[PDB]
Amino acid sequence: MSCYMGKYADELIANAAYIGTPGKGILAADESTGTIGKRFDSIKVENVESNRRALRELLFCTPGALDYLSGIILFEETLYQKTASGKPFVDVMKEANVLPGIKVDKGTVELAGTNGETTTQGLDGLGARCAQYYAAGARFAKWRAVLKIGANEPSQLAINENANGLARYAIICQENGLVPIVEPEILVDGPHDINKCADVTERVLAACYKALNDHHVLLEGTLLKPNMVTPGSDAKKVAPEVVAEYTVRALQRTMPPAVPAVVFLSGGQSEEEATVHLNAMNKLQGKKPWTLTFSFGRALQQSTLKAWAGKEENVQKAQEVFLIRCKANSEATLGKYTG
Amino acid sequence: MSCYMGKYADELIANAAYIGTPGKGILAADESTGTIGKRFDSIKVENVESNRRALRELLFCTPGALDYLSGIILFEETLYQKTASGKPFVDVMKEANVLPGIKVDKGTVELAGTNGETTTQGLDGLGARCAQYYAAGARFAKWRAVLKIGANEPSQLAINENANGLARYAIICQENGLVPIVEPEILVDGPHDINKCADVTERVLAACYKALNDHHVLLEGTLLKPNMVTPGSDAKKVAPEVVAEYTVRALQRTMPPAVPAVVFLSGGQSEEEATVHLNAMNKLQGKKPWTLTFSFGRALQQSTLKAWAGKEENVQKAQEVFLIRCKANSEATLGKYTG
Amino acid sequence: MSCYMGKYADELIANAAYIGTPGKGILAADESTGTIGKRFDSIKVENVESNRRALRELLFCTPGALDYLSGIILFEETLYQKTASGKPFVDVMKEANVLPGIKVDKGTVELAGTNGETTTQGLDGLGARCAQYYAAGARFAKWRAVLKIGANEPSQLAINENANGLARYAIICQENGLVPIVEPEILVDGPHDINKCADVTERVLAACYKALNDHHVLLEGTLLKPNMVTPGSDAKKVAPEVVAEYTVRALQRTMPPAVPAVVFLSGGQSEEEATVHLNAMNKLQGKKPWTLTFSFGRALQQSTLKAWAGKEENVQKAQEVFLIRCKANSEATLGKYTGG
Amino acid sequence: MSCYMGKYADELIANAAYIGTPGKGILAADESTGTIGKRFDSIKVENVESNRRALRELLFCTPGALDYLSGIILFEETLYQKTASGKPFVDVMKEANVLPGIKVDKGTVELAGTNGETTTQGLDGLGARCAQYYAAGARFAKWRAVLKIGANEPSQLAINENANGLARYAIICQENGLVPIVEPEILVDGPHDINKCADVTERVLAACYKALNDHHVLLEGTLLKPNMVTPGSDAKKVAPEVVAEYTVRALQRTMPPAVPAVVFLSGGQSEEEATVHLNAMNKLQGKKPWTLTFSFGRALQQSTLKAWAGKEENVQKAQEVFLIRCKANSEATLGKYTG
Repeated sequence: MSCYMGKYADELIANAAYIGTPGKGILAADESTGTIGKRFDSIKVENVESNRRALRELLFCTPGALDYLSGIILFEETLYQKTASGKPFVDVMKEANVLPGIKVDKGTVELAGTNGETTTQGLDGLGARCAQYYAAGARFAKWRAVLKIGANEPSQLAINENANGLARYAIICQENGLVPIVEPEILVDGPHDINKCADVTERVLAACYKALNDHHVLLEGTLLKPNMVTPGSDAKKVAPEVVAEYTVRALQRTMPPAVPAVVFLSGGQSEEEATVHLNAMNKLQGKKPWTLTFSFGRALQQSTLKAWAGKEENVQKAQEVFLIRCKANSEATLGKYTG
Repeated sequence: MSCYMGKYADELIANAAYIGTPGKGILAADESTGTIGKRFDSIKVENVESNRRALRELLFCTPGALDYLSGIILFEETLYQKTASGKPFVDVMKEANVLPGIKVDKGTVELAGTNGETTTQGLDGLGARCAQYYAAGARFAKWRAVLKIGANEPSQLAINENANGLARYAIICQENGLVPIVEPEILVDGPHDINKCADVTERVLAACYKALNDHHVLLEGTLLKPNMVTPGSDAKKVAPEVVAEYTVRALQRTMPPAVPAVVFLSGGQSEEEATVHLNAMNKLQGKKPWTLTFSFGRALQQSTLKAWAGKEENVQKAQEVFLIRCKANSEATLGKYTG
Repeated sequence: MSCYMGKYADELIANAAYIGTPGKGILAADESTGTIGKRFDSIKVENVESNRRALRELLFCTPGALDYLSGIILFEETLYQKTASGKPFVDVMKEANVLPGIKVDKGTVELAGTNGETTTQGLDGLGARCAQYYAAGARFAKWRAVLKIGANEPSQLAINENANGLARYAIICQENGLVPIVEPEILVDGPHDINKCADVTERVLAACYKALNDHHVLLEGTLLKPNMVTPGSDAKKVAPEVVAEYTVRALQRTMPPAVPAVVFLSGGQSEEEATVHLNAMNKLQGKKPWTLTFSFGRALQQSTLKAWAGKEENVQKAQEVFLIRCKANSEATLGKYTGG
Repeated sequence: MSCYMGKYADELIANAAYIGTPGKGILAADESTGTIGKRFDSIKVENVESNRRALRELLFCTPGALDYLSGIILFEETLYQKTASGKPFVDVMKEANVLPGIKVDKGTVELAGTNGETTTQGLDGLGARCAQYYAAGARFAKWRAVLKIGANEPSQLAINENANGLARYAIICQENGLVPIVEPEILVDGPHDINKCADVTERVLAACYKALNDHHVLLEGTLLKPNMVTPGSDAKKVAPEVVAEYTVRALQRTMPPAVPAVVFLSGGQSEEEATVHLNAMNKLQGKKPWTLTFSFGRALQQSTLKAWAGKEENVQKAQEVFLIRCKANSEATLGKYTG
């Protein structure tokens, strides 16, 4: 009943540690075919593989953006793709000491007997898939569990299924050489206030680290990708300083210091809100024995996508916009962002 | 948080009870292609679809055998197969008021960090597969969890994973019209005695019904397929009467009376050992608020297969052999078998 | 990781089963000083030990009443008390093949951080106290856990604390020779309907039998004292047959057949309501691998206490009233009560 | 389902932090009559109230020793006792900014069905007692759960009973104004090696902090009193540096940074071994977001009792002996002890 000490142990610890290099974060480019569909429909562009490969090439080969990124999450298609000039995307990455990552979950399905709660699909054959993704150069993975806040939600059943789902996924990843990003996402939907989301977050995160210990996960080779602690979509916002204090407090109360880094998700926050919130947290005095950095998708890309508008002429101005967003957030991980 | 109250509730209840009509039990003819290949390799028979179809038609079309059977468990291939004369196998059964059943699990994989313990795969896409199997005429399902007895085994982790795996499976079945057979098999391997197996069985069965309650399963539309309580592989055997008492007691201590029937598994027991034990239990004096019947594979087929030897000439004698085992076990469900 | 196989195993099984003898039930006469002080003030009777002893002798010595009782639950004071002529109360019972029982919990206290939910106190020194009551002639015990039905109640914390409290209590009884009555009472307070109390009852019973298994309790030497499944205090009542079918269904889905008997609590039901409900349950078609009998307190004694009014002259007709209620409930356990 | 938000919250937080002031630790002088009778039996001293009151005044009134102490754990008798000159012991402490603490558990009893495992008594009336101790000047509490390491131990039953006992005790303390010290002691008894104690310690600590979250405890107003991670009593010892690394690793993997301090128990370790280990841990490279300090009984007192031998003439040389142990351990918490 020891935690994972298998052949990948040292590498899992090293690579997890690297993801938490201060000043670096994670680019989430692991959108589905469906999700990038609406990302392309806002820029009035058709969802063809050529246009997806183009956007990925556009991001990954922005001059200098890979100074600010420790890892990039890929959809499986992209893991095997190349630049226009025939260079594998993973080779571009390995040369800039960026780690490639892969989404391995299979989305959500409703839990029988609940009021719209979800469990997450994917454990079937997960070990075989993970060994194949490592052979292709991936070094960390991502799995997304979803929980909702309501009258009786999250239910006890919801919390156990997602916590033990995540722990089961994490230990299979580690056995096949991938650092598992543990993502317990609590949706902002609803009229609750920041205190109710503080409690739900704390209960859920405590449920997850118990499960990880129950399943013998080596915490020093893991990462955590949590929501920030915020009021509901339908409640009045609060100052960014308040969000920071509630969020770092939930983390202090639940997350073992052995876990090297938190890589926040932004939800539906504006590009600036996310960067501001992340800065305010690294400015707080208090115990923070883990890196507080980003894993942004929409929150890094949306302005770049608009400047590009699917045109080749616009590559130059979109890449500068993306390079600025990478510097802003890298400064936010250091407490040095100023608006 | 009530238990399943959906559209299939009444049919699940009637079909579950019907499986327990006295004098009838279940034929497990649900070996996979891999599995049936090593049965065929023992009688030097080719493992091609035409031989698999012939074996199953020989069984299902034994004159009179379906008087003694309430259900038959099929592999997905066989569910869609026909008699030589063009009759779908499900039509053969439905005409003899036999319920067709379908195996829905995808085998076992080792649990990371344990000493050779297993979890069972299959939940990914299970609901769709079940809805498809219902339309093809199946009315109950089977999922097999495996637990072993050792120094520190079954572990607490193994017990929760297999018990919540069964409950997660059971409720998905009920939403799609299949009566779930809950099968927690404790392997006989080892030098332990009958009391160590009595303890482990009681612990495991208690874990499973607690899980089923947590997941809101409708117990009146379910069934149980437990091991009998027996000494280990490597220990001296005990009289069939002792096996009977320990087994009925374990059930008395754990299984709610709302569950209509038990369909015992035979493990590696001889054809006769299985029948004797099943008879000894139905003769035992004591509270038995559930039918004690069979769900046998090897213990109905092994001699029929050896007699057939894959030839069309041997069909008639092999069918006589098969009908003998179906009558004997039907008597054992009534306490009227006499050797 | 065997269930209880200690020296008292055979006796616990014999005595647990005996409680479920058909036609017999349990008189709950285990009111505290405080509690009996609050029915004594309703009949204008001073609450001093000699009046408590007089009431208990009136009950226990009703001619013929112990034909209908397999056990009687006592408060600790009464365990050591005697009839006026000097015969110990336990000896009165032992002569009538009645088993004396003892309340062993120390009441409820609020659960920190919940919304008015409770746990039950009593585990400290329980083993010694039970060993002492056994030598004093007790053969079964009683411990009461309480749960409420509200917006978010019963909570997961409440369910876990009361279920494991009951289980830890149960195994201590068995080690010291007492048959444990497991009583998880779900209060009727509130506007919920009968379906909401079916769900909570099924959830709570499943929790208790899992906890009981975790703690290695010998189920054949235990008993269950559950609420009947009913609509809420503030909701419309339904026909007694409905209460019966819902209640017997909840049990079917959760209570193992090894437990020999159910000894229902009446809560705030009228004396008649309790007997009607208990009769309707034993008439039902269905699987019932356990005795469905009573453990009634207020529901056996309310009219007897009024008839007495604390007077020596009224003892005769008070004992006649109590024998009628013992007869009615004894019929109800057989499906043969016919009104009145 | 918020954690403790009552009137005592700010005070509980301030004092728990105070317990971890650098350079200070806790003197455990909470021996019972029975226990101190076994210390006195060795130095041939009569076990009567005036000799107990004398030993405690000898400790609490050593010139300079309260510079090295943030708190002192008392037996109930001593909470109400006075100096020879009539000054309450609580007043002596309050004047030197030392916090009085009180033991609130009622010892252990065996758990039925285990092989000599224990649960801990004390919850009955705990709230009333804790409120009386507060008005008497106590500000933190102590409860000792015990776990042993064997073939099948610690058991799942043992771990749940002791983890929930501590959490149940923890929240009652906070409601009545006492900082709860959570003490899950894993006994050193046996031939196990240091890795088996690392595994058992990690499992146990994980259960307690989940139990603590279940019961809504305010972690920032608690303390932890864990065993150090060591081989078993009956096994060959390892270097003090090794004990340090295994011990700090066990905590990093389980203890949330919201808890302000660790107050180590010494077990049966010699006075010098305890000080060496504690110094070695504060020298270690690594994340330590919590004070690593002491809560020592025998390991501060044993040589002082021997010098005293229960005589009034010997007070001066014994107090010198006690002051040396208080400075070594005070230096050990700061990495400065040098022999």
